Amino acid sequence: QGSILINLLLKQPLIPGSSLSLCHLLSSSSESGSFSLSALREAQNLAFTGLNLVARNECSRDGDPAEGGRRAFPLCQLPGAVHFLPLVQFFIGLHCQALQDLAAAKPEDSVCILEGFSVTALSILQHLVCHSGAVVSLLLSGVGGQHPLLKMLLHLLAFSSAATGHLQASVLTQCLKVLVKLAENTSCDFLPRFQCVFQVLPKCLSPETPLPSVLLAVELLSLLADHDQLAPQLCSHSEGCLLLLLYMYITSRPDRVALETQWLQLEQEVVWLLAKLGVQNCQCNVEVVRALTVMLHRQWLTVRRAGGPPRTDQQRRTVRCLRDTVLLLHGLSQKDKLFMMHCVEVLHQFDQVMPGVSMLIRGLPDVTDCEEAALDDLCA
Amino acid sequence: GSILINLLLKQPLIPGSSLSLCHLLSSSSSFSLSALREAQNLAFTGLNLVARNECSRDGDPAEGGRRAFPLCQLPGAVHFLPLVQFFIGLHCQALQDLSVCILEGFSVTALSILQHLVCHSGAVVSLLLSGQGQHPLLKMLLHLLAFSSAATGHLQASVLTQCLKVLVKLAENTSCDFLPRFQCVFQVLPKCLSPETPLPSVLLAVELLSLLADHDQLAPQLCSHSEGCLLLLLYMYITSRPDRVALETQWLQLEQEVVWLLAKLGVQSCQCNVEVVRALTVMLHRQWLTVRRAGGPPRTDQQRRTVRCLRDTVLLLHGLSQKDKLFMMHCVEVLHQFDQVMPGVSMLIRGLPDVTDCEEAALDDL
Amino acid sequence: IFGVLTKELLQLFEDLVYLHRRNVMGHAVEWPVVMSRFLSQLDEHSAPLQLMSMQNLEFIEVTLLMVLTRIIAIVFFRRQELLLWQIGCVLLEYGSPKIKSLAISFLTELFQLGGLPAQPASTFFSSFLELLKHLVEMDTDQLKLYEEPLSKLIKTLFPFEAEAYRNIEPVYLNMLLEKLCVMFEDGVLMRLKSDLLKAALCHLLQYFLKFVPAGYESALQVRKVYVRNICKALLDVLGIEVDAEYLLGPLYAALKMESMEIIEEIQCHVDMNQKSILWSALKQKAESLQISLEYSGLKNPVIEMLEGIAVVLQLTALCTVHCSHPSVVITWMSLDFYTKVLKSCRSLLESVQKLDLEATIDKVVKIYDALIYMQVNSSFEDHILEDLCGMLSLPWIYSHSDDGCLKLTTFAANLLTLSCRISDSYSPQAQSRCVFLLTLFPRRIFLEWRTAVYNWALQSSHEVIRASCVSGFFILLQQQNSCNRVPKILIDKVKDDSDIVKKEFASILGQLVCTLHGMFYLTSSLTEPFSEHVKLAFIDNLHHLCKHLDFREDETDVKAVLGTLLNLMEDPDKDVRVAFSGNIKHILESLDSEDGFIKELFVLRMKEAYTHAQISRNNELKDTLILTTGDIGRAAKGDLVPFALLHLLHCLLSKSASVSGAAYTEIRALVAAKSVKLQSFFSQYKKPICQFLVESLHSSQMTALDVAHQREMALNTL
Ligand SMILES: [Zn+2]
Repeated sequence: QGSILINLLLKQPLIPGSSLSLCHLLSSSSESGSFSLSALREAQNLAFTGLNLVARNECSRDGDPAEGGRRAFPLCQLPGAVHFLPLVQFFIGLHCQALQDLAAAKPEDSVCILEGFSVTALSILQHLVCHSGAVVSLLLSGVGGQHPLLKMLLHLLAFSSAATGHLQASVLTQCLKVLVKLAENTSCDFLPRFQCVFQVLPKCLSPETPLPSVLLAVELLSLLADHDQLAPQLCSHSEGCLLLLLYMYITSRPDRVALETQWLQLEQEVVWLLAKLGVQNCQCNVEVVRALTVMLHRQWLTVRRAGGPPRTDQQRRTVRCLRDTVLLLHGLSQKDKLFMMHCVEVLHQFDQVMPGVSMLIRGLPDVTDCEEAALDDLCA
Repeated sequence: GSILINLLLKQPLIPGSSLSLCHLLSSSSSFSLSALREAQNLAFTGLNLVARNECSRDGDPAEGGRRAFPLCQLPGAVHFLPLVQFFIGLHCQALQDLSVCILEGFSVTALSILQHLVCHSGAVVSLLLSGQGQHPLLKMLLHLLAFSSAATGHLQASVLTQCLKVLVKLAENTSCDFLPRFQCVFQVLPKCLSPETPLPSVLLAVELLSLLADHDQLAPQLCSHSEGCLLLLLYMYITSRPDRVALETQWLQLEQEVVWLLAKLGVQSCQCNVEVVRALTVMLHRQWLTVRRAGGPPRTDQQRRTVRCLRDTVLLLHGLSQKDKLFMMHCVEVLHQFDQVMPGVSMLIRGLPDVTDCEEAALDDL
Repeated sequence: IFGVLTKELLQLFEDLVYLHRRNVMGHAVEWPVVMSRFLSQLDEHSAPLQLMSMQNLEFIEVTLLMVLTRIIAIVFFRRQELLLWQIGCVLLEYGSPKIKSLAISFLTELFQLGGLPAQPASTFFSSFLELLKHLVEMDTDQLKLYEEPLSKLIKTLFPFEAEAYRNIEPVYLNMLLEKLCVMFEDGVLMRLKSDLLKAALCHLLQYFLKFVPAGYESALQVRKVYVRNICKALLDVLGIEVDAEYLLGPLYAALKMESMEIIEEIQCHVDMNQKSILWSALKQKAESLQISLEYSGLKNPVIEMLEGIAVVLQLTALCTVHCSHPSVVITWMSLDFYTKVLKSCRSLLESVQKLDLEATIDKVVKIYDALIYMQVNSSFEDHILEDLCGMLSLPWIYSHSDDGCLKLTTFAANLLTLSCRISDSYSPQAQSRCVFLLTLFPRRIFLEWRTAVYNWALQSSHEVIRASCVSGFFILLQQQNSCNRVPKILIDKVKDDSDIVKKEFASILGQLVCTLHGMFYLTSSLTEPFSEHVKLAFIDNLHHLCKHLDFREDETDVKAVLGTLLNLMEDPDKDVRVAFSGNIKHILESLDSEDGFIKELFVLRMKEAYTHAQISRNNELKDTLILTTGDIGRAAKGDLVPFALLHLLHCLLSKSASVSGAAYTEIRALVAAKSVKLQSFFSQYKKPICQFLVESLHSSQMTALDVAHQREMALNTL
């Protein structure tokens, strides 16, 4: 009896600034071939039918815990959500061909209005898919194999892959959040469906691309990693490693006027992904050792400066990131012995980082041997 | 009610016009581009409260006493009412001024939403209970209804109906002391009955007139004037039908509402007192004709309702026979037309198994 | 392999938690339950856990959750927390007092470990709010079992810090402020035996008030609705509880917020009370406390009623100072109404039993601190301050009675007779706080008594009175005869068994240069309203003390002091050397130049540091000293920076990699401070840097005094 999705969808406009949010979608007027205007109106009417339909059904999201575990979330199948989705289909489909035309030239205003509205629709879609697993599975099923709105959203992803203007960069970060929600919702068999997103992803994580997009992209890559076939699909085997670009972004961060918090969380997400990867010749393997040395150094420096418990969530964050990074590194040493050779480049700073890290580690109560032993491997 | 949230978020209740309840919450276009955006945010807050639907649980068991079986008292409903004020009341100002159509559509949509809220919430009524000038939205509604009858516009026709229905539904559940407020509606209601006022508004009128006879202050009002009495405008509309459409299944409804009103006035215990009796005779005939030609009982529920109005008319003319004992003096003039209808319906009423022994003695009189 | 093992463990724990949830449905029972996972050939070359009573399950699940937490570091992955959080939401669904607490902690931990996904938070949030509501029905033994963990989980979910409102879903924040105001209308808060629970409710209320973006949690009007419900509950609970302190805060915060809104309302003179209707109800509560005090006389428990009145008055005074009003002005509680409360307080002090008034004196001391905050916002002219200073010394007056100060003080006569009864009940620490306020008492009122009382508290051997006196003694001395020279009695008194008295004297020195300046108006808070709930102190004090001091160049005086200060800067305590690190940069700012006498002192310090470093052979001291030498170099734009950089190069040119790394970090720091390209800052000091490197190369030649290793070393230096 949650209806969290319904409250999210119909409420104050989710988008800061522009007030275009599902609510308006439903009330959106016609003035403001295949994508007929009447079909637009009908997509609105469909999301409204779903509004009036969701509450009606009664359901248990997960029949058993294992099944709900696989998805990582229980969803009660609300027919309303599936009806909602056609509205997103129309608004996302809009302005895609218009963007294509804008680019082919060498008409924009329509593309812009439609794109703002479409980011609204993307957030709305996140919510709607999040609540009902049926609306998701519908998009998810394929011949070999994507939903039609899924193909239009792939177009949108191509726009993400493409060089991102300011507004397009924010839109792209939105798309990446959509994608992480997409993944988590997707079923294991639907991960092969997600395989197509990989080709878009390398452009998605780029020095030009904004930070929040990269945080969400690391999350999406992590979601993809669980699939056995997807996991190898990461580095290009000497062809530029794809992971290689993410860790490079973290090592040196384009878009330097950005929230430090989100930087930190992106890095922590890559840490989590590295762990999950561990559970499941390259230039990149040498390259990865550099970003992590830099990050552990940042954290250690922060600790040295700081005194007493971490009031700031940021400081507690480092304490935790430092321990996790030390753990990943201990492996960045047990994993490869050649690892240390390519690490020597940053080893000057890393060696200094290490000892005070050992100190703080031994200090923290959350710290453990499995955590301090990791550190002992790096510094000796 | 959870359904109240459904109603809230529903395709345009009003048939057509492209009305979006999502615009009743978020519409760019009293004015000045401030605090109306805030009203929209408030509608969103009500939607948030609405969704959870925690209130509409176990059939509103908390509320008790008067207004028994109260539509689950809803806090969110009270919140929706303010934006409705930005809507309905604005046109009321346009009305105060000597375009308007665009405003009228939004106003009609707002009135429909207001009707739903009033019907299904125990809060917007608590607002009526607050009291004057309190419940200022009612003052705006009353202004609109009085003006709606006065001016005959394509927008005027419906708005009258809607305001009347709101008033009526609310007055239903309210207490007697709370009906002393609705008293103000009695004065404005007189214009509504006249044919010039919308027929759909005249039917809601008949309904509210029955309700008036239910109220102690409204009764005297129904027969207070030396001339007219402020009643019998209703008696005259059933007898003479001012509608080009003149669908048969509307005049029966008017007369049947009026007959329920008369039976209710009886149970509850001028020249206007006299018109109800002759009009009841006329209706007894009218309902009689539809059934007589086809013969046998009703192949229509509305036809069964016409038969019910028939039996009620014979019984009510009997009460009217006992009433003003000197029934014959005022009856004679319409007495031929009434005598034509009475005894055949006597036979028909004897035919049906359902007819009561008390209705049967009534029948016996005539 | 490790991960496959952990995954089997996860699946087993999930089977057990699912067995619990199926017990909840009651459809089937697996007892005895043996998990499919972890069956091994070793058992029969098995014996999976077997449980037969629901509590056996509960224990198995507790153990398994402990294991999950312990591995959490390695186990947590991106979206691994999703499944764990579903499991934890189930664990919360039905919660045994202790497993419930540990699961609270666990979901909080995961929340921190990977943030909080929007969707999973709804699942757990539902059960969570349900638990909150059940609190009042719950017996203390059961609810408290997990409450503390509840409080920590709330802290994490509703951290006062930035973006904690982002973590929570806005609807969830509205629901929680709505759930809180409900408990408040219920009085459940006061009902629950544990104060920290209602305290966590107030925590959330404040978090909404100040930190959260206005309206993000809920609509502003309905948020004010919840605030008013909270005020309603608080007004009653305060009169009920013997001590309202655990509620004073939330109240004070609401008061300040209401004043903020009022000010904006006024402008596109109204009392901050009459302006806010909810604050008007708070004023009604305060007036009721005062009336009950006066009307009851002996009937009302002096301690409780006095505590309530003191809480009210403290709120009023806090607002007085913090809230600032000739178009607009803000009225405040009348000091004559204060005098009425004070007549009541004297009558109570007389009425309380000797042992009974110790609590009353404590509450009275708190009320006096509030009155002192009022005096700081606006120093009462003469007589209120007089009577106050008198009362604060009453515990000492009955003993002082036979003193020369008593003979001189104007109010001392009546104070002698009045002090005997109230003092034996006067708590020593209470009278200590009184002297803290008595020291605050200005000179104009009870001048003789105030001077003699500072002198006495210095004379008194007890530490509390002496510390109170020490606090305001610098100001006293300033006002007494001389802002420049401290008094000898205090000088002897400066030395204290408590390090904190010494740190207070550090702050006092830092304040003494201002003391030479016209004594600034003093307010206990002085800024920064207190929340409701020492060589390093020496560096802190000095940073502020030097700026006012004329020490940029001064003289031998500086030379000598700075000598002692350099000894200290190199202090055995690693933390001492640290956090004085950069205190030396603040000193470079404090110094008018980095050359000459200052440069000579720096060179002497570097020599001493080289000797100590050879002796120390301790990495921590070296880290501190490296950072300090660095900060020094960075702060300077002249010769010292290249001199420090050459010392740092010598440090870098050492077999130990750590020395070179530390010096390199300092080099990067200086380059940054310099704000020039690597090659450019090289260019500025290229001649001296390379000359020092060539002297190091000549020392390396003396060391040589094989070419192979020599050349390898030279290339590595390059
Ligand atoms: Zn690679």
